[PDB]
Amino acid sequence: QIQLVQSGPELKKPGETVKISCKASGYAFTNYGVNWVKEAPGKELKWMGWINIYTGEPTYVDDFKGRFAFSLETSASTAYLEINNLKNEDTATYFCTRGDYVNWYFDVWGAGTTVTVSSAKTTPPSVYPLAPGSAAQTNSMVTLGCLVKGYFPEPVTVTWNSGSLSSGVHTFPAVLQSDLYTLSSSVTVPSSPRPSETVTCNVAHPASSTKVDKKIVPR
Amino acid sequence: DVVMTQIPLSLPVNLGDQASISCRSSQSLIHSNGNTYLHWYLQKPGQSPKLLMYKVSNRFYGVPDRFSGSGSGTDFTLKISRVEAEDLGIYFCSQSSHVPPTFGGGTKLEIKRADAAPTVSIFPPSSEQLTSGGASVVCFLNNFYPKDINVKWKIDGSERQNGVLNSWTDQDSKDSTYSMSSTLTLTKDEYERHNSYTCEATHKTSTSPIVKSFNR
Ligand SMILES: C[C@]12CCC(=O)C[C@H]1CC[C@@H]1[C@@H]2CC[C@]2(C)C(=O)CC[C@@H]12
Repeated sequence: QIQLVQSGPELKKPGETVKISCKASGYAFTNYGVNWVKEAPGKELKWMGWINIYTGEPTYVDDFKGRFAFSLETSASTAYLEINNLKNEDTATYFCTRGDYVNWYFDVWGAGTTVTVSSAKTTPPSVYPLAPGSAAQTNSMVTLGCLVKGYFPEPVTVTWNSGSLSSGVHTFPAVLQSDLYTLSSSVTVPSSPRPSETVTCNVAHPASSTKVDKKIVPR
Repeated sequence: DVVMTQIPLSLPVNLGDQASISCRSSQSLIHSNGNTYLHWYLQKPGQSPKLLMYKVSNRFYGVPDRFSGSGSGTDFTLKISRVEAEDLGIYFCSQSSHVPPTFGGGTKLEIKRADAAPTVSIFPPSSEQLTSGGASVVCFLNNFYPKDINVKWKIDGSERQNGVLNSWTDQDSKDSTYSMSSTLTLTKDEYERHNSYTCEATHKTSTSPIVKSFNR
């Protein structure tokens, strides 16, 4: 099962460095090249550069000089990218790929390594109940919500009624306002019974060992 | 360096339909050694890219009889005959004919369906938040099709610009729509010195751009 296996998710402040591993297994390492591509959120996948594994010499894409190192260890069959002295615009997932010398393509891709760079410190969420302020013209459907505010790092996990108000739910992707994360989740109940039946959202935040349950109440 | 340009960015398709993604290069992709290195990838959600086609018209292994590649010089086209649930993903195109390789922004294959309108709902900054001194107002803009929608947060007359965080869901798997949430945030104080808050939502459907307010 010819693989390029990569290390874990990494979370660093500005100014420390990172060393992603990329271990090939099941292929003559020296007959292919290892390429490192970086996917930046919303930005195109930048190829970063290639390392020729016979000769050992890197070929940096010009845009990556200085902080970006490429090194390997052929008994070990491993490839390394070390981004020295990290700065917040680098927060991307890094892929390593073997390139084929004949057709010049990347045919085996590695799983990917996320580097999150933030100066932030681990914050608990503030979970606020969002309920209709006397608001009636929905149809016979009501929409409660939970606003998960200011946490760090990701993820939180919002459920509703401990996993049983499943359809109707819509959790939105975390956007970071001001150093920290903010997210929201909504549920469309049939109003026949609400506020008659309970509706509570449940926010787990593993990185701070915080679970929060808030009953959404008409007021 | 040779900027690869795909268009569309979404391609609404009904499963069963023929689809044709297309890509354009900003230089020729004919190499001195007489060969074109335009390759196509598929990236299904949160995953690796996957070689689909090498040098314009060659399936890679696995890739089914259902896919074609063509074009020359600067223009190329990927084509799926019967599109099926297993091809939905972002298709990107890269070139290795010139140094460094470059990719194109991709076009995501999306399911086609029936225009839906936003079930808009608007909420005032609760008791708990107010006590801490902040105040977020939140509009859920839900279950609509297509994807564009424009949020206009108008607090009285003076509309706010500078405090929005809007977000987005990928196509909802179950009955294929999108939901969005705008969230305006204020300090508690500014907030208690305006009385109206309207979530003016402009989706190509309701020609009275759908407006929902609460006045403090
Ligand atoms: C195209 C090219 C681009 C950049 C370069 O200096 C060499 C050419 C030729 C070899 C290619 C390389 C890209 C990366 C490739 C694809 C590999 O990693 C193996 C063969 C390599």
